[PDB]
Amino acid sequence: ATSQDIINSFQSIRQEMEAYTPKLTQVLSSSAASSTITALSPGGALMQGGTQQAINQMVPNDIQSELKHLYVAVGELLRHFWSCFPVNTPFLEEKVVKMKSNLERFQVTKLCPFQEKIRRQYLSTNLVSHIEEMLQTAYNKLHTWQSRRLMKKT
Amino acid sequence: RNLQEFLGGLSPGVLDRLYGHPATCLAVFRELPSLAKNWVMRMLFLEQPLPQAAVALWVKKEFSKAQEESTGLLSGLRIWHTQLLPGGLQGLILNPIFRQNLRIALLGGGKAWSDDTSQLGPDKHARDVPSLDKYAEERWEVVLHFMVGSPSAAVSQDLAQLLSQAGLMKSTEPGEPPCITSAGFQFLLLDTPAQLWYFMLQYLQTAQSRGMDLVEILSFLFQLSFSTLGKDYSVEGMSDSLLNFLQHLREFGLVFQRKRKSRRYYPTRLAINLSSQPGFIVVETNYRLYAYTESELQIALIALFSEMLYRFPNMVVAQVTRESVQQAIASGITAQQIIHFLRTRAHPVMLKQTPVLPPTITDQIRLWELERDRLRFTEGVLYNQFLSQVDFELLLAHARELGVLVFENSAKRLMVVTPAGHSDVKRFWKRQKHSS
Repeated sequence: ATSQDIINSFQSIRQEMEAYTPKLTQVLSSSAASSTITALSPGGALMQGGTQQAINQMVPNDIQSELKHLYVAVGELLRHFWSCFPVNTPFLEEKVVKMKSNLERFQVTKLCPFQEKIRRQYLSTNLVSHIEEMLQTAYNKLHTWQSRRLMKKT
Repeated sequence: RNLQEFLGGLSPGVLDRLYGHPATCLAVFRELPSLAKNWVMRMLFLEQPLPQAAVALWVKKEFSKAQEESTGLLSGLRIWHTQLLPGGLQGLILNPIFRQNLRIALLGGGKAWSDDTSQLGPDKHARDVPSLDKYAEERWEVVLHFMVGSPSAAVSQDLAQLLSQAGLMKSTEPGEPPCITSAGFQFLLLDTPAQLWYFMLQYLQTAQSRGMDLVEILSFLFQLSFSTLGKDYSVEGMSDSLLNFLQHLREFGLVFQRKRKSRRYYPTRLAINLSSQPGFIVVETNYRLYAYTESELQIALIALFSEMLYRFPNMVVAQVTRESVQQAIASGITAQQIIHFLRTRAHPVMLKQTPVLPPTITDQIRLWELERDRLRFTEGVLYNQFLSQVDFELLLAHARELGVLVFENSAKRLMVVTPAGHSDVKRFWKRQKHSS
């Protein structure tokens, strides 16, 4: 991969480990052990105890029903979009544009008020993140397909 | 009794002195439960105490009973001591001496347990592992035959006195040989490591009479427990008393030595097994035992609870009958001991089955055991002369308070008490009427 630096490192480590002696004190230290125990203690980095502690009671079911309705709407619209894809006929070219316009209108009509409501109630859950990712993926796929269609005409 | 029970009753100073030897610490750690070992390993490299709640959060709530038992056992063994954490909290930290010795045993450091072995070169009269095993087996067979009372086996006077002090055999009159009691039969039926451990515990208990250091003896025994088989060790570096104790071990077969003044001693397999073979008994569903043994000791042990049928030069065919089991029980051997002995000596072929022994045979033996204890007899005095319930209730309450009551029946106003408390009950009854 790289230059002879890899061989130089191999020779260096071979020479270093040629004269090797076991060690006892240098293996572990009290501070390192305490830090590892704290990390492995409940609520630590590797033992994060939150894991949506009260997700069943957070974001009350009134919002949850609206979130489920938005999920169903997004799923249906994206199902129509992916059924249209791939575009093999000129008729489907305008249908995908209409689907994109409908997706944008739905986003502006619902997600923005939904985001405002979440900000007002200050919910830490990233519920909008999944919908935003799905919409961004659909938009990127449509843009890539349009670019390829333009490239094919060049 | 086991090692933990013996160590529980020792003073903190003795326990601390025991922890000064790395071999003792390893044995104590291995004697710990599975959960305790993980806690010891986690706290091995900690220079600061930990909160009690933090330790308690390691184990789940469902298994909190095991956590409590392990914590109590560790506190009793004084492996760790509670530290007054600043702010009113309680910190848990292992004993510094015990932790240091455990790290030395595991990681390394310090001087070796034995002084040296190559200073004197190879042994001129060194033996092999099979020879050492044969010597240990011969010594153990001689000891057990002397317990039986066979004239072919003769041991030292102090060894015979030790058995008398242990209660296995009683000497009714001086000069006459002692007779083995029921406790002797129970000891014989025990497993060889269990017998060795019980004998060592009795020796430790009686060592106070000789004024020998318990800590030194325990450390030497634990060092012998982890000693490699077939490797000699230096006699030098030990006190005069311990060597004498070692000489007693020479009589027990645990340690083999050519001469008393010799500087080399070879620990044997029995000494290694003290810290903790294939079995030679085949059990059949038709109440028949096939034993692959030739020594008279095993034949006698089997004939204690069974009827012998055939003795081929390398085989013993016996039948387990109701009469033989009843006779063995009358001799003082319980069915559980017989089952444990059969399981320990069970042939490796029988180990293939999911149960070591067939359930039917064990159930039949247990039922035969309950035959003797089917009838309950209680000598005593029966009171049935109660005119009124109130008078009966007061006397019954007084008898219960005295703890001499055997049986009570308020429906018929009849009671039965021990003869010893009969005088007290009569005195109480007389006083109640006279003072009325």
